[PDB]
Amino acid sequence: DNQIVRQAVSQAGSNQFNFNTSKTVPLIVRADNQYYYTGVDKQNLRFSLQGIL
Amino acid sequence: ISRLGPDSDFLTSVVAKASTSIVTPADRILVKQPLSASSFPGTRITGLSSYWERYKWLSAVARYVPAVPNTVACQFVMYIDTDPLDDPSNISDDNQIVRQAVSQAGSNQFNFNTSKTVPLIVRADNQYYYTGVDKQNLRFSLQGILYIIQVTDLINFNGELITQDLTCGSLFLDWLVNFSIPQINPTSLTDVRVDKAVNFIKPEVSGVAEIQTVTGLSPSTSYLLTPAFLEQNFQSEAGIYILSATPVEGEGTISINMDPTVTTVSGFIKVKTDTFGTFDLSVVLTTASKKQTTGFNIIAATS
Amino acid sequence: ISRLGPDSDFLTSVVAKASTSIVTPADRILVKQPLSASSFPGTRITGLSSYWERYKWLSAVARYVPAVPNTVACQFVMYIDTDPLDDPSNISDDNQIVRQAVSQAGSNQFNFNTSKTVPLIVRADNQYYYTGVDKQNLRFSLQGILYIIQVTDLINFNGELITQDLTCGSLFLDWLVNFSIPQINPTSLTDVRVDKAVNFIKPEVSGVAEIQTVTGLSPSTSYLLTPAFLEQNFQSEAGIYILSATPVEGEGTISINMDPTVTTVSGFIKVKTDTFGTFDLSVVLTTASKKQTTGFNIIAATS
Amino acid sequence: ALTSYSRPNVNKISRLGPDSDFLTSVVAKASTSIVTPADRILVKQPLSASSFPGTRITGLSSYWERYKWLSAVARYVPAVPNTVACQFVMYIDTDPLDDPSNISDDNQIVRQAVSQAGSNQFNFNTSKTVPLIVRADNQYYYTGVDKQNLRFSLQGILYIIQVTDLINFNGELITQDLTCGSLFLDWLVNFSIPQINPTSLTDVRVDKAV
Amino acid sequence: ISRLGPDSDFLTSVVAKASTSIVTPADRILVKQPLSASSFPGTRITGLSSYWERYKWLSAVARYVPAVPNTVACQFVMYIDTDPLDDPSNISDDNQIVRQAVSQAGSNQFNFNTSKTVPLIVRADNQYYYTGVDKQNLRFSLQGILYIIQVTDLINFNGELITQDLTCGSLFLDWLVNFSIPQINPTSLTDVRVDKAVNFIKPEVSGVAEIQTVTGLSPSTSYLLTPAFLEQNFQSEAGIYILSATPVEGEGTISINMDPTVTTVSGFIKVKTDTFGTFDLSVVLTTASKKQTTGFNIIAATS
Amino acid sequence: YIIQVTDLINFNGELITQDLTCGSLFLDWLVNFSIPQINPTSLTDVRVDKAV
Amino acid sequence: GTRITGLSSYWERYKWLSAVARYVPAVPNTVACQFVMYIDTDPLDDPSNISD
Amino acid sequence: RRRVVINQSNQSMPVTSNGAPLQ
Amino acid sequence: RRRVVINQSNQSMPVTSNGAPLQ
Ligand SMILES: [Ca+2]
Ligand SMILES: [Ca+2]
Ligand SMILES: [Ca+2]
Ligand SMILES: [Ca+2]
Ligand SMILES: [Ca+2]
Ligand SMILES: [Ca+2]
Ligand SMILES: [Ca+2]
Ligand SMILES: [Ca+2]
Ligand SMILES: [Ca+2]
Ligand SMILES: [Ca+2]
Ligand SMILES: [Ca+2]
Repeated sequence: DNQIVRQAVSQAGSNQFNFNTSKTVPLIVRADNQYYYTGVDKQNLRFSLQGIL
Repeated sequence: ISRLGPDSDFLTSVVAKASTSIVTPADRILVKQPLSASSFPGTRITGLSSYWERYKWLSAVARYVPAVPNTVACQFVMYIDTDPLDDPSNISDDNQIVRQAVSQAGSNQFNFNTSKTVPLIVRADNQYYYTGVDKQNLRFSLQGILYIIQVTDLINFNGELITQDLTCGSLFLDWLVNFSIPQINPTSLTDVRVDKAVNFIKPEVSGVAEIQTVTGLSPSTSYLLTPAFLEQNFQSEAGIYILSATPVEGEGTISINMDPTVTTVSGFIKVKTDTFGTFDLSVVLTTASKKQTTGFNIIAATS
Repeated sequence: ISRLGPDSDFLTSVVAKASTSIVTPADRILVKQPLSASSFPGTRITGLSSYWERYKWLSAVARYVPAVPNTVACQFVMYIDTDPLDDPSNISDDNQIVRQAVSQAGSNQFNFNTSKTVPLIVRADNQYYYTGVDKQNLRFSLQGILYIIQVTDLINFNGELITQDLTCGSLFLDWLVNFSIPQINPTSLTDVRVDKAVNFIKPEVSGVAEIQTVTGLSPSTSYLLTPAFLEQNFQSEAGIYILSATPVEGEGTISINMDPTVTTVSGFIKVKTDTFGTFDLSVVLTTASKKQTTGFNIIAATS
Repeated sequence: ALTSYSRPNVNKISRLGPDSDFLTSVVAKASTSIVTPADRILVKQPLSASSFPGTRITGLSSYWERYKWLSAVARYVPAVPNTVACQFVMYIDTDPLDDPSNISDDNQIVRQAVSQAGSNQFNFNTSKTVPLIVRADNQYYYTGVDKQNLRFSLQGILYIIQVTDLINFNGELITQDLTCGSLFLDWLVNFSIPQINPTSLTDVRVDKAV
Repeated sequence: ISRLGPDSDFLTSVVAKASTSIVTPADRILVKQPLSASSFPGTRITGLSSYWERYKWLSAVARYVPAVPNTVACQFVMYIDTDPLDDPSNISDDNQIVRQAVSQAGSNQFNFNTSKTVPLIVRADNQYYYTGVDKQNLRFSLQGILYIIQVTDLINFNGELITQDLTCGSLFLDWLVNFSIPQINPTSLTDVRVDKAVNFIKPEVSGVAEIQTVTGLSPSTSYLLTPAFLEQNFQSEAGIYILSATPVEGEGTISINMDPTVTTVSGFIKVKTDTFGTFDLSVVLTTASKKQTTGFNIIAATS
Repeated sequence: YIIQVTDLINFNGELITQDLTCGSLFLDWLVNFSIPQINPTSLTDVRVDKAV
Repeated sequence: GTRITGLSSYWERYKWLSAVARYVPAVPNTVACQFVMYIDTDPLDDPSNISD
Repeated sequence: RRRVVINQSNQSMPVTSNGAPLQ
Repeated sequence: RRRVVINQSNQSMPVTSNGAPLQ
């Protein structure tokens, strides 16, 4: 239960807050220029999703 | 040198304690957390710390968030003692232990339902403290120790004393490092842990090997299997409870032989999962009519 | 943007095979090593790879050295397949699999008595590949697959064929990477191993715990302790073998209850050594006259 | 005596083109044969470099690793007079997994076609062209036969959709399914990293006894 | 300020009408198509139009293509009425309605065997019009109304009049828009449609649910399930037809209770297909001997 | 062609008693090619020719 | 397996302008046997039916 | 490195248009 | 006509020689 939150806080742009406080989390973009596909999901889930919250 | 950062990490939770749990002024030290790179196993800075000789925090600010409602109050002070052998754990005056805290450079004083930060003040010279686990002298491999002193009794909404110790928040390190001289830095810090304890199947016909598929584990990760049981009568009817579990892909055996002339509980299996977190192994019983249940632990490196 | 290198990392030891071990043309592939950064467990590049999402080799020249005398002879061809799915294993002709090798750009053939290298051909575009274990498609996580094909029967100095599978060299990588997106990659790329097995001591006094100090282990690393005993007649005399092992530092209780009414062989001790590679635990026996030995296994993560 | 044959570290990118190739013929169909909206799809042609067996470009595609269509314009040629009339719409969808064949509306499949960029709408007794729209980023695609995912190896799929009943000179419905013309591509590629591409090897064997 | 285009969108198919279908001069208006952006449901411009408040066509040239042979003949005149309320339908003379057409600036006449276009005349000022459905006044939401007037009897190659209403071409739009004020426009501009009807399976065992897997639907889209059965004698044998249909994934219960004391034909199942265009649901019958078929309708939104 | 003209001898002047693979052959080539044609035997195609 | 055989079936004819085959050994200086290597230009002259 | 060789192993196919009158 | 295009769809393979002493 501590490793699942060390895995969380070490992600870039993560944020740690008490849940009665408004905060933000930014998505960190890739270094290259990849255009993920739009539309509903298909065979591979790495073609059409940029991140999971 | 490799300059990594800035990034974030997780140190610990902090448990603020009540009036009864504070008897000596040495009890006010809530956390004694060393802020070496190699002292937070499972985090990101500790995993990176074992791949270089030396570190130096350029900017290492420890951050606190509260996990507590705004109807309890307890003032903290938080400081990073740069000397790692200065020890406040043997000071007899409860006010002197907090004057020693607030006079440290970069210390911060906050009620514990308020998020604040504490910066580590760097040296004037250029010293590279060593990475890796501790050794003979504790001043070679630690740049600071994080302390949080409880300076006031924990209180309720009405001004009366809380009678139970309370986990109250968490510490997060926002850091920036140099590293130098890549090593693999032996005596690794990956602690092992029992993942789950799942028991064998009970096959029908004796002397037959069957396939027990255990699911719900991590994909493509190597495990370790050790036999176990708990409170079983292996002489409830005729026959000797003999079991042998072998993987179809991995390496090793498990032997459960409850022969009262020669009893053997030994063996282990190293097997890894597929892409689905599942694996399978060949269970055989010499007397499958005897339905004594038998378990096996699953040992896995957690981080 | 986190550029690290250039460094050196040992991939594997290559084992040349005898003439009787070569049957199909698929059997000439000595090593099929994926050149993902997360594919060399224990090395420095793989330990770093689990702390970023993406990577790209800027220069991955794989440097082979011999470990063999100059008096024996065999010939290798060695290349890096940029497509991780082009599989040469289904080629039914013995010469076609080695024309498959030299046709790939950046390939190399050599006698295995000397040190030659193979560089990795860069792409035309700027594509990053993912770290971690290979989940679904190999074309996302592998940049190349290193192959070494044996084209010649392994001869010796005496004009005879070597009849044994011989380790014939080593593979090293001279690597220079980018990375991005610092994270943890939930599957741990480490492997656990039963470090050693040593028996419990035999206490002299019934129901009094004497402390067993064990040595020889690595300093300041965490271990896991599970019991294992083999071929012990506990009913050779009167009494019930009841053991209870607790660390003075860690957490857990190893319990050995060889009462054939209720059997309980269970529990595990998590404990870490001191700075001297030693630890100690409280071993107690209810019937000290029963001198049947019982062991335990020391589990540790090696990498 | 030690000897070696190390190839250099260079990556030659071979820009072939422009040459022209034949894709397929196209079979227009009657109103009797159109039951589902997915019956209005006439051709479904993948436009990988390794997807036209018989052309030299598919032969040469398995001697490099990756490709990218720089210029790809497919040029419909009819073979029919000005006396029969039916309206087509021709486009090159860039996603090889978007399939219109599971649409239950006949008007939606033809709004699927005209809204793709680069589409060209025509009476089928008239020669018209359709250009491929390249990606914004610089992506290459693997050559050879298709592996697990089409999105690594197909840059586009040429479609021809029929939007109108096949009518004659007298304004009456044609009662037969009628082949109507051809499709030629006018292409321009790169090719990187020469490799023999092991599925290209002709070899007869028995895989698996089931 | 959100400028999008230029693109292409199919408006409608134009249906020329026979000579017997022309009675009044108002009957020559083949299409009366409003050129609001929110008036072509299912196309790309209308899907975008429901996500901004206002718009203005910078260039809306409407491109007609034939779908007809060159051996038949008829003549069209085609224009865009900039006023959305000037209605030519109350003109009692047959020639006055087509002099109404060519007098409008930007109009065009053509034989319907060739491809001609009509551009949209810009205003003199800078006025934005609203998207969404037309609430109260058309002069706020419509920029133009496209008309096509048939001026000639539809002849064939054989010198005869066509006696059937003939689809004679298609209308495409080459559009370039501005937008402003991103929002949602509460009325959905989509239309629902009964996709297909397929019957429930006939389970063999009374009171045991066997799972019906249906195929052929679109992948990963949500559907709605309502029962419908036609001309079934449930009283042809003994028993009561009691069905209960539940998805294993979605939500809802279709209940069919053909007990003539208490009738309950009600309920609806919301479920979405997997990646393969299939879904499954638990069909159970209280009296499995009653083999009267019962169907259900698959509702789906098409655009 | 490669022809063997002498018995395979060892360091001690004695006969080798096994058949021994000994080396490789590489070509260093330079061609012309005329008249591009798809060459119909190059087409990969699985079929049944003849039932005998 | 080579690319030249792959590319050869996309033209009609060929001609080797330069073709030198380069034997590489994989054996030390401790075993000895004498070869003779040549390229016969007639593809139907076969030495395999010589009794000497 | 990377190099871009203009490969010259192709051949053209130019398209010509015509069309017959009724008479 | 006939034309001779220098086809540029190949790649080199340069050969290097060495050799180990007895000591
Ligand atoms: Ca798509
Ligand atoms: Ca060290
Ligand atoms: Ca990952
Ligand atoms: Ca390949
Ligand atoms: Ca991750
Ligand atoms: Ca698409
Ligand atoms: Ca390939
Ligand atoms: Ca509105
Ligand atoms: Ca008007
Ligand atoms: Ca609104
Ligand atoms: Ca000859």
